[PDB]
Amino acid sequence: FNCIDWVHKLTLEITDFDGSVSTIDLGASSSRFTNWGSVSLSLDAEGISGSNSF
Amino acid sequence: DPGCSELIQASSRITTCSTEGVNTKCRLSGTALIRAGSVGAEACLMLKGVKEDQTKFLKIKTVSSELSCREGQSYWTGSFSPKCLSSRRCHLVGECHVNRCLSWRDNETSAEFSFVGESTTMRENKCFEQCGGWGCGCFNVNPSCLFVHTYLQSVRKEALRVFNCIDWVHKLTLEITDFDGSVSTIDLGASSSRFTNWGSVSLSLDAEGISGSNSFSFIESPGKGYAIVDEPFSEIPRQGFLGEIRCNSESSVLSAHESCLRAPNLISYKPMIDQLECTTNLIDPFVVFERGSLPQTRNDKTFAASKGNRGVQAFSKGSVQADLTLMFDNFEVDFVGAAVSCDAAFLNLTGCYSCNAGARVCLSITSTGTGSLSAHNKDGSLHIVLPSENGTKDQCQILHFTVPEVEEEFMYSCDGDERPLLVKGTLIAID
Amino acid sequence: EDPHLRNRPGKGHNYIDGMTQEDATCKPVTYAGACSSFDVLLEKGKFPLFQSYAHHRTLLEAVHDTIIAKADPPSCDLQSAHGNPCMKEKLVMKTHCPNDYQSAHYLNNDGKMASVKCPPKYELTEDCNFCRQMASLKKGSYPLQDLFCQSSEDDGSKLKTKMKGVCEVGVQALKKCDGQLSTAHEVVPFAVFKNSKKVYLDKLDLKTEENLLPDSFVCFEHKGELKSFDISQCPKIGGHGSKKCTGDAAFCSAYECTAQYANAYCSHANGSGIVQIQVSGVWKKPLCVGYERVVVKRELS
Repeated sequence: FNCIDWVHKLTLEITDFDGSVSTIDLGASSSRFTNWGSVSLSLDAEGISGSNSF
Repeated sequence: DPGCSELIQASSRITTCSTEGVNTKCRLSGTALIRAGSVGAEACLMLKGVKEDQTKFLKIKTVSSELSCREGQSYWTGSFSPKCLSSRRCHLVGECHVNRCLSWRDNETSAEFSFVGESTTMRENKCFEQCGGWGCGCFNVNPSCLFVHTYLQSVRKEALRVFNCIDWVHKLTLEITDFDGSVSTIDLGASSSRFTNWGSVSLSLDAEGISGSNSFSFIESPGKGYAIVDEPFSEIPRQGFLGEIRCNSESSVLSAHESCLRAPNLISYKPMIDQLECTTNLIDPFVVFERGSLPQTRNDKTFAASKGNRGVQAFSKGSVQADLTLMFDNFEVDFVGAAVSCDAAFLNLTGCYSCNAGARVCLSITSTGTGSLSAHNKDGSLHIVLPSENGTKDQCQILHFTVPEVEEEFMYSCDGDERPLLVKGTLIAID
Repeated sequence: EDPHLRNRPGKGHNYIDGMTQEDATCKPVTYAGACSSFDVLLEKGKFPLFQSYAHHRTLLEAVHDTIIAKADPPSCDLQSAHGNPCMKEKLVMKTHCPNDYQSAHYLNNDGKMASVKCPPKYELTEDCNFCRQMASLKKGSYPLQDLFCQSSEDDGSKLKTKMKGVCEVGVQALKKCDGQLSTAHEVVPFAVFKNSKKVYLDKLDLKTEENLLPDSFVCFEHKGELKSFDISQCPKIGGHGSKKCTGDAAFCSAYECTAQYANAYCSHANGSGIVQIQVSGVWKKPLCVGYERVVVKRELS
């Protein structure tokens, strides 16, 4: 396969108030679903450009 | 203390009268042109009928100067997070085939997810191929399938209406005072017209205007403040830009209704045999909303929110140059009373000299009947006309002077005999 | 949704002095009520305003509810041309008169209720001005105007028609027009308040305020043609006494539903409540806004 865009993905876990730990991920400005709300990323970091020739 | 700022004469061609039972009534039907007042002033209009006792005034109070933006293309957007639903089906079982998962339409609902029904929200149907055999939960070597029925949902609590401004309209919130005594508040911008009880009014000559505003967009929040984004308006939705998933109303965003438009292929699917993760990479409008929120300094104007109606506005620091066009659309007016006596008093004299705003005067008129007070100076160059009601009221209008130390004795008359009156006050040099 | 527009809330009586033939099948007005004065109200392509305001009263129902007073005489005759207090307002109007009808009721200027009557077996004409000779004749009247009725007791008699740009519009003559003018036969909205006159208006700004009122919930007798039943006998919220009654979602959410203990099934009115209007720039509650095709004289000079 090929890569058209490099999304800044961050492997982040969520430790709930009771003790349960849920490991999820966040990319660019994506959102997830947990047992208490919704997590999302507001600002990315860096960004590799030019990957259509690979 | 603030009073009238413009006082002109009315022509008798568009004004007639008719006596019907010892009560002569007036009939106004014509077009008049009056100068617009300054910020925080009024604009009376002295009128004379066919008799010597009818005196009706048409005051136009100016609140402030607003620089609103004219809308044209708008849409409702917001954040959305889909929910992935997976259901693996073996081959040769119901609809598990090698030709049903590849050539699968995005609008037909499979039998595995047909229990929900024909929903009215944004959704899509995808068919992903998965391996079979005994290593993944099957009894045949043929490849199985994975039915996906992912629908879009709203995770936020509010909505944003992203619009643009093709031309800044200079509006003026005016408080029109009727002849009988009713008070109406309207607004005139650029060349818009407003209907009233005595006819209609519209803005004539304009001057304050901002050109080139298509490269900036605004965000309206129902109940919260406004915002501005440094980018042109988004017409065709596409990836990699703010404006992927749009709608047409607040209900289409809070409930993610299927009536809104969206870009093709936005839910990123991660098939993992049995697991499913359908997420999107849309731009959160709340990040830019909280990043570029008002107040914002742009060029030489301070963009701020409104105070009366809804819509984005702007604050300017220049002068006010506008003309008001008064139109009488066949209005009937009567004057039962006449002209009686009454005493006047002095309150305060503010304003300026040798400027457009002039000098505002404050006079305390105390009479017992309904009429009008007439006053004039000595050489006959300045006339003062003010209404006189039953009680003590405070009135006044513009007074032109060419001296900062105004001190001239005036002569007022409520019905015929003149009375002495001395006024004074310190003005300021302003244009 | 829920075709329950035939039930008449409250009393619902369509009777007048003269039409004594439909007295047995006129009070009250149920689902099986037969009468020409009410069947033409639900017809398609004739009375659109009554179809838009189906869950509201009429003229006779407003008269029987002590809302609209009666004229003197309330029923005139169109046989002999000796003169009667009814032609002065009928000649200025222009309404269609269907075949096989003897009476024709409308709204007068004094805010009361005036009507005519044809002697048997002479019917009316095509315009309704005079009466001519005689299928089978009906046993009721025909509403000439397109008005409705409601429960309102708002005061407003010290008013006057404020329509600028016209001369003698409708019946109220504001001023003469002998010079240049242009008359026709258009429609003008009007509204009559409590003990007032026919005040005409320029534009119509109606607004129906939906609220949990007993006049906005229909109900019929439940058993194993449906018959109407009084909805005011149902209990309130959090109660299970007196005359039991059940419903669907709105009636069950507002009041209670005793299921088997109930003897009458209730429902919700498809659009009903308090109707407002914008007259003289002040929110007022009228009685029955209607239309009519009269002589409208405008001003040109």
